[PDB]
Amino acid sequence: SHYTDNRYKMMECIKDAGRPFYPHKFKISMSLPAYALKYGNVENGYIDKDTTLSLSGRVTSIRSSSSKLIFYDIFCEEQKVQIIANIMEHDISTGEFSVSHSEIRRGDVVGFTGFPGKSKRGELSLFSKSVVLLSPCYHMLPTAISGLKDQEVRYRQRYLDLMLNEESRKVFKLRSRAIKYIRNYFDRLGFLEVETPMLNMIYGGAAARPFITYHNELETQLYMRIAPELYLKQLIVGGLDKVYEIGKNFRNEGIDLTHNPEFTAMEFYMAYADYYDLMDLTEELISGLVLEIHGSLKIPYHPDGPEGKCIEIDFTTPWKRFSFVEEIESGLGEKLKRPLDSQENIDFMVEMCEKHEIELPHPRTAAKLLDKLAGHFVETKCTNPSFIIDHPQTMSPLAKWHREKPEMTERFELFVLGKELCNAYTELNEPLQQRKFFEQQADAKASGDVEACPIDETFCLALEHGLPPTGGWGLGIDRLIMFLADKNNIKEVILFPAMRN
Amino acid sequence: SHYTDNRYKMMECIKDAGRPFYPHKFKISMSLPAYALKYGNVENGYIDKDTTLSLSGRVTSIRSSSSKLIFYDIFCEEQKVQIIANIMEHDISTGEFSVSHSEIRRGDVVGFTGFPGKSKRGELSLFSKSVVLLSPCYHMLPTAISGLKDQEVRYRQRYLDLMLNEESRKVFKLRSRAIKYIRNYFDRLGFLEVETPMLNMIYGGAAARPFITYHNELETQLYMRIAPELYLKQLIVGGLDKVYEIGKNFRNEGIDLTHNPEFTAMEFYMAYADYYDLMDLTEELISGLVLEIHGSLKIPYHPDGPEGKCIEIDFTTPWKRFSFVEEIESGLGEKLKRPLDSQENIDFMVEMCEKHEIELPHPRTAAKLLDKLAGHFVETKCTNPSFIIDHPQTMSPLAKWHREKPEMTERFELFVLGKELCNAYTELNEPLQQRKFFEQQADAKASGDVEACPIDETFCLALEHGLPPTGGWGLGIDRLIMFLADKNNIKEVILFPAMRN
Ligand SMILES: Nc1nc2c(c(C(F)(F)F)n1)C(=O)N(C[C@@H]1CCC[C@H](C(F)(F)F)C1)C2
Ligand SMILES: Nc1nc2c(c(C(F)(F)F)n1)C(=O)N(C[C@@H]1CCC[C@H](C(F)(F)F)C1)C2
Ligand SMILES: N[C@@H](CCCC[NH3+])C(=O)O
Ligand SMILES: N[C@@H](CCCC[NH3+])C(=O)O
Repeated sequence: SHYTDNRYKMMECIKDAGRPFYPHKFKISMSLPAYALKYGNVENGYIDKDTTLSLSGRVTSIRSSSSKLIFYDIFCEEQKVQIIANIMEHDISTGEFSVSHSEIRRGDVVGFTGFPGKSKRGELSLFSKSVVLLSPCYHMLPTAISGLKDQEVRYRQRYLDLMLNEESRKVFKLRSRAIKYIRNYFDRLGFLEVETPMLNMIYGGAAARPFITYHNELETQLYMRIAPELYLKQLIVGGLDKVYEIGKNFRNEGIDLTHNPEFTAMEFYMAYADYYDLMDLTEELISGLVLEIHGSLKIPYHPDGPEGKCIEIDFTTPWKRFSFVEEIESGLGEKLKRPLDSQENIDFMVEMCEKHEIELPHPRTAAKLLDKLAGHFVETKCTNPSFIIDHPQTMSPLAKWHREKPEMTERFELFVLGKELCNAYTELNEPLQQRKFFEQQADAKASGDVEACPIDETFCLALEHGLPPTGGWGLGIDRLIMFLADKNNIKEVILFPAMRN
Repeated sequence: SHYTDNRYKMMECIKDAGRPFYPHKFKISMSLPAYALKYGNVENGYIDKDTTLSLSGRVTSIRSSSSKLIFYDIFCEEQKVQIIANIMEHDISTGEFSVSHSEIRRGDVVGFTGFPGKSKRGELSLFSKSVVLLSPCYHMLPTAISGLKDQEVRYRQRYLDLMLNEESRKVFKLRSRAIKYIRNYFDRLGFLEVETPMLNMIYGGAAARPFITYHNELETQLYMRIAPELYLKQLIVGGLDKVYEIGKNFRNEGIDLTHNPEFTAMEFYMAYADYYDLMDLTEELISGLVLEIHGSLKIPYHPDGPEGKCIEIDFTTPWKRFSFVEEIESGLGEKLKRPLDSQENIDFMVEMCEKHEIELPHPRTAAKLLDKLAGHFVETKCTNPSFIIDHPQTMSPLAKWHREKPEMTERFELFVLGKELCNAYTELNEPLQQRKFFEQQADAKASGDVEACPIDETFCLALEHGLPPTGGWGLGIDRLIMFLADKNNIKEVILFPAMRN
């Protein structure tokens, strides 16, 4: 583009001519919001020539009325302000009027000095005496996001989106608000925030494939964490009683509308809680947050974008419970075979997958067959926030056995609109079984399950030091933001999401 | 150890005998702190047989004073409570007294039921009627950390440290407190907290060697971030005006008393600030925090451990400023040669390193020679919090040129006791020079500097959209905690630090 070359040329001319070239410091008198608060209610035509103010922003508009009168719009911190540059007021010590204003283009970051007030037409304005070019824009911008080559530019160059699109800026403000709310909830319960390692010698705590890396000086290979769970439980052994962590997990898997290779998770571990206690807590925390944000527990969601259909999601507590196996058996019209991890049941589940046209997993472990069936028959029933509960042990290697139900565990997942938000259980604290389930997992891994985790002997050793009865819990913050902010694409709620190259 | 085998054997016997085996849920009447608050001031010998309470904790002591009377200490949430188990009071429906208490060992997590009050000797106590084994400890514990095989166990098995050492628990409480204080500081200034990616296609923003990894589905190699700087500055282009991030950096380098391959950094970017503004902010923030924690700006530090010498560090503002080159030239007793990146000056600086017995760097870039000299002559003068300022451009590729001093930049580092805490500058916002400095860096990388960063074209493109005059800043949280908590080893302030294997 000729535009970019010419701008570099202009800037060189400016520098060689000793005119202001990327000034180090511009001292604003106040923010534009603070300016609008102070002068926004004056009478039309008001002007205070006894007050000289410095304002700065990005130029969004340039209109000349004549050779002697120029109108700018500047924008900063969510506030627009009009600048009215009259040659009569121009401070000649900063250069000839025409020269000073010839250096300014739309998109430029500029400073102005002058007198506060309002135009006769009633527009909040600064009656300028000078202009300074602080940081030029070397590209022709559109006036809105619809003027971009394509809408993927919004993600590859988020600065453009944030520049031009208020709706985008609002998502990240809301993200901050929601996380404050969540921290505060747990802070008031006497929780302690902790940081456990993102570099792991052994990955674990989730069904996910890891990123791999290497620490050269210590000549050891490492994994990025898929979850902090195995570390956090050790803190409960250590007696910290109530801990939470909020931070990135890394999952080496495909991207789509609800997946990004890194995302923000929260986990908490609470000693002496069980999964029943955690369901109540989840309801209180999430319903509270929804209410804080929306003023109501019934909120809009647009699955197919903002001009498509609108459904209502009802966060009124208590939420529906679906029992994992029973709901699968309702869909099937007959019972799964027992034991659930028997060859008999693996075969049966394969048969049922073919019959109901469900894509089979690989490998064909009982765990992954159960997961496919739950995805078809149960997750699809979860429009309003719903708990799927009482997952089989065979797919729940870190969850404590159900106190009433054989083969099951004290686990729940929270689904909203068929997407998983939370995953929680009464924590397994018996090390003999834990070692056994880790072995079954390593066996699955060797059989080609890329989401099965290796044995962690250090974790087993920690359990041998006595983990109190404990309840644990994780939440995908980003998917939560998708619901609160009404977005159907993860890329909307992460500043710099991953993209195909 | 026979002990571990026998405990597994006991637990099997318990299960086969139908006795309580890892109960799922134990409902406490109140916390131990709450128990101490309620019954701590009763008269000696008080007992309320009309109130039955459930308490739980980890057993820290077992004294059988006779065949009929056992004294336990349990500990939980920073509170010890004595249990007095009299055969006279035992609920026989839970088993024979001797049988019930034979299942309990030091280190066990246990529940007790009984009557609140105080012993005749005046010890806060529960007069128990039952005991439940909730989670046994299968290993013989010491009573304090000095009873561990070696003191590195504290780090390889942090649960033991946290179990046994109050001072350890205090560090991580203080860590949480300090980060709350810091977030609050910036929150009240109208900052927005953000998350930028830890998986990067191009690493940048610091002198550090990166971890390397690979995203299989997108068939692309990735770096873990060494700093969020290049992303964060794009948010200022986008107009967010004030942003901070608190989160892990990853640096693939050797470990020692002040280095860990991952650590917690905070960066913030404030539009319209310069490095002068940032020095004032740093003083206010850190002096405030010190005062909050210590009740004074003068605090103790033990560089050689708790039985060694003690220095006093004085955080009284304003802090000393040392000009980088001038202080080096004072130490040398002559001037560096100009330009600073000339072959003449490289040679000179090599000569001076040999003369003053300073370990040479590899490769021998001007930047790294300057660093070694600053390490010898300037960093060593920084006992009390001190700013080193006005670093050469050649070692400061993202810092804006000094407005007065040729070849220098508007940068500072904050040092306390010769260790770096902060690094900050008036941000370079001129894309022509930025591209040039990135080229010099890539050239250094190709010459074998593993801490030099490649060119980031996407960042250059962002600068071409106009970065406002901006001030940026980073802080090593963990090193700060070392000073606040008086620890001379990074491993003290990170829950699960890296270890040689
Ligand atoms: N690759 C990937 N994987 C997951 C998620 C994401 C993303 F970007 F959408 F945020 N990307 C997510 O939100 N997930 C829900 C899980 C539901 C249960 C709790 C966990 C937890 F604990 F990690 F937060 C997340 C998976
Ligand atoms: N490998 C490594 N490197 C650094 C640090 C650490 C550790 F473990 F101590 F935390 N380990 C640290 O604290 N560093 C100070 C820097 C001082 C200036 C600001 C930066 C920043 F940006 F990361 F905050 C940290 C380096
Ligand atoms: N680690 C789980 C969340 C916590 C489960 C309960 N301990 C996950 O990533 O899904
Ligand atoms: N990225 C720097 C901190 C910020 C420097 C100022 N932009 C570091 O890691 O030391």
